[PDB]
Order: sequence, then structure tokens, then C-alpha cells
Amino acid sequence: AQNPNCNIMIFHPTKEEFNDFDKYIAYMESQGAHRAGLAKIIPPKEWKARETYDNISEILIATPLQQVASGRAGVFTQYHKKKKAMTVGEYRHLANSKKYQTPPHQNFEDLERKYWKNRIYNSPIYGADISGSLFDENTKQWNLGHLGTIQDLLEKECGVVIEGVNTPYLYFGMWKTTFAWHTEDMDLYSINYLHLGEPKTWYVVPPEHGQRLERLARELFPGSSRGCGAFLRHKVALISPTVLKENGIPFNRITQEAGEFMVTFPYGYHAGFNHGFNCAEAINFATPRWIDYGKMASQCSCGEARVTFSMDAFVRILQPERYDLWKRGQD
Ligand SMILES: O=C(O)CNC(=O)C(=O)O
Ligand SMILES: [Mg+2]
Ligand code: NI
Ligand SMILES: [Zn+2]
Repeated sequence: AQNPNCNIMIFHPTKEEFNDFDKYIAYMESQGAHRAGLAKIIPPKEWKARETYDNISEILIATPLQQVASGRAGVFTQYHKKKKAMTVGEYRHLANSKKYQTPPHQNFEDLERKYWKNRIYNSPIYGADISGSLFDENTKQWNLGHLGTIQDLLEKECGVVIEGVNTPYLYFGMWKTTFAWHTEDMDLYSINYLHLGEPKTWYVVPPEHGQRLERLARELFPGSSRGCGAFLRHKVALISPTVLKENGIPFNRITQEAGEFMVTFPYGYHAGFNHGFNCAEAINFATPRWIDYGKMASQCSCGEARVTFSMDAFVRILQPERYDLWKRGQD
């Protein structure tokens, strides 16, 4: 078995190997990459996402989210308070202000220590989940707006044509902005490209051990667990690496820098934080190996998780027994 310790693997495809996205994902899996739940892909030196980032300041963040924490430093939830709209230029200036800017630090480890010590005492503003793309239309390799759609994959694997679309999303971050522990909708893959700015640190639990994280989360968030049998779908709970180590949960960590892709694999729980002002683009995707994960994915039916239009068909076709309850949650 390849990668039996479930380490995060880093890949350096050549420009030739960067042509066929599906083939390269299958290659990475042949080497055991999925066992970690997360992989890094460093593009060939010849590749670029677009020519410059000079003209992005007029993108609108219609609903910036202030991420307010409750709990203790290593075990907390966050809620998202909606803020007035602002442009990317306005948000960048805010991120760089004394109130929100990255503190002085020695290296990524020192910054990680400061994050876990102090996150809860601040409420950073995240421009998350903005439909759109920063890939130039002429970028033909690993252009996250030109991937094969998940509806087409389901159709190719299962023979059933379904409604829905699959488009990318932009994330504008600042110091301390946080993504809570989660797997993707329907335990899909994700791919994330850091277009510009400061790094993003990731934490990930191997898919084969995801249920250990869920059991700890039920213990640490006992009200939330009673509320919903899949409350990590709410994407609000944070657990630090120190707490994970104290409870014997297997995990790994890695820091993504500008110009790098990350891939999350089906049922790979992940969480993390931004180091400073940045912009990422991410999208879900599927492969043949996803199908069985999609069939077994948990679902939130309490009403909190509320998701996209396109999830309906995935539940309806892959999980018909759960469909009625799940849809009641959506309505
Ligand atoms: O970048 C973020 O805030 C969160 N991204 C992801 O969870 C992802 O790409 O799967
Ligand atoms: Mg602009
Ligand atoms: Ni994710
Ligand atoms: Zn729920």
C-alpha cells in the first residue's frame, strides 16, 4: 500500500504532465496521495494563472463575514456576522490596517503559535465564497473555471443526466481568517489555488480516520452534536493541533504559498487559517473513485448547513433513502 503513514505529499509535475488534469489526479492517487486527505501541487515553472493581479481591486465582496469566536483558545466555534459590502481594494486596506494586520513574527511556526494562542480574541473579516474566477481564459492547464463538471462525471459513471452547474469561488483572506473543520459537500474533492498574497496553513485528517475526528468533535461540542448528527457540515467548529495530539487524533499540517495548488480528497477533513491578505480560488470536483464516497456521505438535515442548488441531484441520485429528510432540511 502506497503512503501507509498518510503523509501529505508534494508534487512537481512537468509542463507535459500538467496537460491532462484527470490523469495527474489519478497518478497522485497511484502514489498514495489521497491517504493523507490533502496534497500540494507546485505548477511547472513555465505556467502562470494569469499575467498580473494589478486590476483586481474593483471586485466586490458583497457580504464580508466577521468571524466571531466562542469557547477556549484550542476548542471554539465561530459565527459569521454579515458586514456591509466592500471592494477588494477596500478589503486589502482593511487587512493591512493596524487592527487586522499580521503581527511581527519569526517564521511560519511562530505565527502558527500566535494564531492558536490568540485567534479567539479577535474577529477577522473573511471575503469568502464569492462566485468567480481569476484564471485567464487563455490558461489551458489547471484552470479551475474549465474543469470537467461533477454533473458530467456522475453522468459518465452512472448514466443518469442531472441538472446543476459547478463553478469556482474566490476567497479574500486576512490574518486569522479561519476555515473550520469540514469535508466537502457530498465528500467531494476540492482544489484550491492561492493566487496571491500571504500563506494559508492547512490541517488535515486522513480519510481512513475521519470518524475519530467526528467522535472527538461530538465530545468537544456536545450541544452542537445533540442538535445535529452531522454538525461538522455547519462549518463552525475549530480544534487546535495541540488538542488533536492530546486526544490521539491522526493529522498532518502544511502551509500553502502563493502560486501553489492544494487538493483535498474525498472525506479528508480539513481546517486552517490565513497568514495575511490573500486571495484563493477553489472548486469542487469528482473522479470515478468519489462515487462511493458520495453514496456514503453524511448529511445535515437540521436546517443549518443550507447548500447549493446542485447538491439536490447528488442526494437524489446517490442517496434516495435520505433525500426526503435532507430536502425538508433545505426547505
Ligand atoms: O480557503 C478556504 O477558506 C477554505 N477552502 C477550502 O476548504 C477548500 O479549498 O476546500
Ligand atoms: Mg477589479
Ligand atoms: Ni474545503
Ligand atoms: Zn445540521
